[PDB]
Amino acid sequence: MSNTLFDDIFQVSEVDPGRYNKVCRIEAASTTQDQCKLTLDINVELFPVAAQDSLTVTIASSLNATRSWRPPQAGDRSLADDYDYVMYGTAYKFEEVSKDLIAVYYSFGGLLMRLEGNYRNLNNLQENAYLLIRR
Amino acid sequence: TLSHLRRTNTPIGRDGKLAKPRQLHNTHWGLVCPAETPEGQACGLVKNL
Amino acid sequence: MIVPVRCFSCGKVVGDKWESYLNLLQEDELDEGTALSRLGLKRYCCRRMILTHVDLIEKFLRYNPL
Amino acid sequence: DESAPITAEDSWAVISAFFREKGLVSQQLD
Amino acid sequence: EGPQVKIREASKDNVDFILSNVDLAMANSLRRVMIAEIPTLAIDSVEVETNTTVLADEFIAHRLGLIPLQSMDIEQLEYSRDCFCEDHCDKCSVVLTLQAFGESESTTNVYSKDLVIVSNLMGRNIGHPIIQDKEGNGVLICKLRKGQELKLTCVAKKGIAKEHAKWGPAAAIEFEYDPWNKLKHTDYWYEQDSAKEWPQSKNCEYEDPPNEGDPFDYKAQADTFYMNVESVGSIPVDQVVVRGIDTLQKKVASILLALTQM
Amino acid sequence: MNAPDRFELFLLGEGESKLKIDPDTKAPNAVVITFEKEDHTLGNLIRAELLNDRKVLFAAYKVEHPFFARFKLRIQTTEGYDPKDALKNACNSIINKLGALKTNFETEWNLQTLA
Amino acid sequence: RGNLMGKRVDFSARTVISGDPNLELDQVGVPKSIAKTLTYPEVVTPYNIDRLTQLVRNGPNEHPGAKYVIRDSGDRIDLRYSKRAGDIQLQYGWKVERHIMDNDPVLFNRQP
Amino acid sequence: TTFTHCEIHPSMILGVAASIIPFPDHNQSPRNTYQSAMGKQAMGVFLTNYNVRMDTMANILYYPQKPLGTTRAMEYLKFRELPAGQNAIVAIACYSGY
Amino acid sequence: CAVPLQIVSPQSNKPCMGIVQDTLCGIRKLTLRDTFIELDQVLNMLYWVPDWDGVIPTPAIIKPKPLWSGKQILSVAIPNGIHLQRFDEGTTLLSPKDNGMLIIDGQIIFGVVEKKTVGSSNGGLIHVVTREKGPQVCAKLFGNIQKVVNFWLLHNGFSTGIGDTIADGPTMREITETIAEAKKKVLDVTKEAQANLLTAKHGMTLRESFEDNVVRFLNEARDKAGRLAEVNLKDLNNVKQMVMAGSKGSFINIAQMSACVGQQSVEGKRIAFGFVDRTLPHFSKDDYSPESKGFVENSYLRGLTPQEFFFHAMGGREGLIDTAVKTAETGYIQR
Amino acid sequence: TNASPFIKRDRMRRNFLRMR
Amino acid sequence: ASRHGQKGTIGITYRREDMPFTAEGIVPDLIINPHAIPSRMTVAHLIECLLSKVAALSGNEGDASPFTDITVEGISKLLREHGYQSRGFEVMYNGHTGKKLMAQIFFGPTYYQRLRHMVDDKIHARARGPMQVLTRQPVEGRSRDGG
Ligand SMILES: [Zn+2]
Ligand SMILES: [Zn+2]
Repeated sequence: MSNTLFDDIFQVSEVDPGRYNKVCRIEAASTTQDQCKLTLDINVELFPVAAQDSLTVTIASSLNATRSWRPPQAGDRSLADDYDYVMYGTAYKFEEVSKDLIAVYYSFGGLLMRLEGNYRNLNNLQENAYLLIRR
Repeated sequence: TLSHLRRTNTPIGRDGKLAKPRQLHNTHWGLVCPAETPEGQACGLVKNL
Repeated sequence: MIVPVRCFSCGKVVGDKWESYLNLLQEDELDEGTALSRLGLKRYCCRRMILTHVDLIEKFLRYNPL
Repeated sequence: DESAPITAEDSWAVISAFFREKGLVSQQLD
Repeated sequence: EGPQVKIREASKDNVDFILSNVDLAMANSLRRVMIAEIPTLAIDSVEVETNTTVLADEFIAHRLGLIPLQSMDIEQLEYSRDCFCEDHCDKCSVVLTLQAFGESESTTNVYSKDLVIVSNLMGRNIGHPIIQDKEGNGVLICKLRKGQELKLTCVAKKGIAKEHAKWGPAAAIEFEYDPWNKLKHTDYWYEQDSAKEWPQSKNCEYEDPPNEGDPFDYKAQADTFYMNVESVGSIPVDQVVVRGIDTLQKKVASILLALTQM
Repeated sequence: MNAPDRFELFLLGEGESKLKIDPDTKAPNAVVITFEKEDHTLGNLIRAELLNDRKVLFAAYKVEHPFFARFKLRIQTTEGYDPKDALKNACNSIINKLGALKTNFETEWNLQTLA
Repeated sequence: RGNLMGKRVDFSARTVISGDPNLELDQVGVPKSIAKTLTYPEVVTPYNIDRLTQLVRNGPNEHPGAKYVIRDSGDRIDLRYSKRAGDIQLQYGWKVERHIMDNDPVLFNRQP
Repeated sequence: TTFTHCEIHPSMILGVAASIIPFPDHNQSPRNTYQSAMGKQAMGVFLTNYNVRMDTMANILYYPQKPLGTTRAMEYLKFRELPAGQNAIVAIACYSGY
Repeated sequence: CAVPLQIVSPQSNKPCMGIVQDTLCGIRKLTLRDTFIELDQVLNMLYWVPDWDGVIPTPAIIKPKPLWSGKQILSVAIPNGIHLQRFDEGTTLLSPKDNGMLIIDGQIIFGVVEKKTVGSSNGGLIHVVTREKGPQVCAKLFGNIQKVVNFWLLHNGFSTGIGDTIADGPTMREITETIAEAKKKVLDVTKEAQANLLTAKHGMTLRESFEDNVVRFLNEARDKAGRLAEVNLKDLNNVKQMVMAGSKGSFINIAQMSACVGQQSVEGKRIAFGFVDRTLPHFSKDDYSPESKGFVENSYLRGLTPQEFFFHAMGGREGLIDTAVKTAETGYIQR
Repeated sequence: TNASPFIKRDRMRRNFLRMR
Repeated sequence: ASRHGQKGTIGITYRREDMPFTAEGIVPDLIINPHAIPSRMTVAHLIECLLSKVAALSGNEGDASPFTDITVEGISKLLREHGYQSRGFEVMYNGHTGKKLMAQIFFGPTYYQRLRHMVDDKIHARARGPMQVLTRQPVEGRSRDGG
């Protein structure tokens, strides 16, 4: 029941410092969907990044309203939790540009991102989501 | 005490002007302290050598 | 006045080396810094106590009451 | 030399002699 | 066995050592009990028979209050609050007498060895004044000349350090962990360089430099402590460490038995 | 003066225990305990070691105001398992660990002993 | 001016403040000597009877404390001497004076 | 280059309490004004004969220390001999309550 | 006459209450993007809020460790259903300069808490919650955010020092040459006056135009110096953190203390010819140089000359006497 | 430079005892 | 008050078991708010504290000397070679738990003094006391228990 709703390989152009010491900024393009564009905020130190790095993103609707959070309970969790960068937040706003390219801006607590793409224009997400990034 | 021995005091009146000697003047150099003034209704009246 | 007891900063026993700290000026002609070195308070927290105490009890007691 | 000029440090002795002569309450006393 | 301990240096009066395979709360509680709950004996109540000096009487009292005493057998006696009696029985307190005279032409001194044991000492090594110098002298009290008399009746009861610093044995502490910022719990202030604008720890050599380029160790945890405790000398330093351990354990055992009563 | 008295540092109050338990209604199996006449000495240690065991769920403690030598503590755990037995197990773990510390320190200071 | 549009008063306090970050806005911190000194009249109902009786038994000293009692007529019995201390039954329709227990409403001033 | 006179020292334009202000250039002038107003209300010691010299008001502390900082002038004001307050170890921290 | 219906002053058509200096500085510390927090803190603050629902918020970021933002934990203390927009000069929904403020459903999304949003203002947060929700829940709002910022600021710790004040040496010599070229242009204008060929600007007199010129040149020198000092000053400078955090001090305060003072004066004119032909008896005759009248060259930190000390005392004493007369006059007219 | 942060007096009294 | 006009009063007193403390355990005597500093513009207090610390470590007494050449650079280099921080900041610990503190603290010896307006002459309260015969109002004066 808990599924990915968008998943592709994305290639970063470069990284901005943003005069901080634990966070930075990423912007990336798809290999496949040339219409689609990615930008993303990131804890820079705890997963280091570089230019020309291929990365993979994931919607992760849930992991199969949630209750109070459980301490991670080290037994096997057959969920969408076996990548590296796992990240949870909230959507707030939908945007329509060029009459074709939909745009939504989620959040992550104190982190922001910009996302494009016009094929999945109902399959895209809705109020909150997770995120999964590999390697 | 060694402050209070060297005190000076003028009479002026009730309200007075301001360019008149309520405020300090350049002539005061080397003679009277430009900081040790009392505060409250008589600042620039009492002054200390 | 009296050199006090048990430093506010550290708290060890202070004033054992007091008249010691006296007699290392007169009959030794000894500079105070090496004099405090040999006196042996390796912190400064007690070094200041004897550095800024001023005797008053001599000027007190050289009255003759009663 | 004794006939040398006077460094800015030196004038405290002049202040010493002046106060040992006059005293602080000299105005009232005089 | 768990909390391994290693000595660095020892003397009569200060002990510096190593505490490892322990926890931060354990060390902090050890410090707190080490400054707070070590019962001893000191002078508390004073009876001025007759004063003549140029000092006043409660001044002499507060001056007296900081003189430490011998503190071996302090477990043997009992607190006056728990004692069944009233007004300082020999089981619960000791008695102090001081005498001075104005004999000489020159000024006279009073040292803290001049006070004497008065009542039943009942064989328990208690209440001698501490001498530290080469010359037999407990620290100064008051100065007299030719005409002044002091007769002091004094009573010393138990007391603890937590309500008043009179019964504090510690009067110094030292505390260090991660001298080389590997746990990275805080940065340093700098204006152009973190390194040269700060000095190295004295504890530098017992842990290696942080390898200069490895990623931030995240799952590390606090260990490898550096405790230097310098007591006043009213009671020996081993005795204050083992007794601070003893009063911490009796406190936790008391709250456990109160719980199982409940 | 008739403030509350100075025996509130360490002495027990008459007609009143060292502690009073109290059941919450906010969460399942959630209880708060009132302590008084002590401080962060016991507080920080009992919270940290009860946090270290993982069958229990959540804890924190705080002082209301420094003028009163009292503090509170809030415990819940999963079903069947009980907060009171959990913290009594925690206290046995405490007394065992420190007793090992005491005897190991004693053997270490004796094997130090100069000459 | 000094007697009609302003004058001296009763039930007054005058000290110096310190801050605190743990007390919200509608509270105020009041020292206990002042709470012993002040007073406030109440009435005797079936509702307040037991708490008021207990506070009367508490004497003029212990901090939830009483100082004066008023019966039906012009009655001012003072509790300080009061050798019949543990004996008054405190009938209805009466007035007692007590110290400031907590969350009482209280008006504040600062000059000017 | 046509002088006829020089002052003894520029520090000596001040007054009595103005001597006690440490580094009195290195602040703002109304702070010097409140300091000169404040210093008259300080306790400490006033004379030495006070065991005999009766008066209505008298305020004597216990342990008076000469200040660690000083200027040259209050040596001549005898303030080193008879000080006002004592030194302490102060902190600058917003320590969360008070 | 209780507080919670006196939150907005009727007299000033805006709320006049407010969270104030220390908690204001601490909440500016907390709201920053770059910081985070750990379990042992966030658990303790969550127990510290008195009306907490018994529910922890979710982890913001999960991967080795639960962590949270200060915005995430403050969103617990903000009660629900409250909405604000700031949108000033950056704020393109993906804020690079991180100004602005926007809250949906009582939860922080982004932005930097600052007195010009969270203190007393016309579109104040306090104004919003009092006007909408009901004017006594705001009392507990002050209690919540005050207690939370206090307890987090305890284990954080914050202070300042002289290392805030002193700055870079090349910038110091840039301040020096800026003042020097200002003095050079002043000297050029005085030479033009002394050769009697001038504009003699319309309206006022020749001397008045000369005074207007030299005052404008020296004020431009002062605030250009202050702009250079402030833009050099670092981002970990704690008093810069204080002032753009709000509560106390200003750009003028920092520049005044750190670079220069500017010419002290009484009633607009600079320090008058008290003695004959000159200002003070310590210079040669008949001068209008910035030293002569006494434009203040130095900052606080390097010290003063006694002449500048004297002029500083002059301007201060003028401020004190005007205050001590105006208080009696304003009391009479108010009554 | 020496810049004179602190100064001595009786050492100079002695230097003038040898000078005179 | 200070030697620069920092009057006020005393909030509370704790004890050393939760006072902030350093590596050498030099517990403070008193702690105030930094927000006095960038509003009252009192640099002279800070330079007094720094010179006081270098005087305490040196053994020499200090100097103020209103119009002279003693600078922060000479003070900094002297205290630096005495083996501390070049400006007066300091590593410091939590009072309660003893975790590391984020910022650092300018902290050291300074000269204070005691005023006259103590609290016991100013605490005053009254209810239903003496009457003035001219006006039937509460009488004046803290001495005769006024209002
Ligand atoms: Zn010490
Ligand atoms: Zn007994």
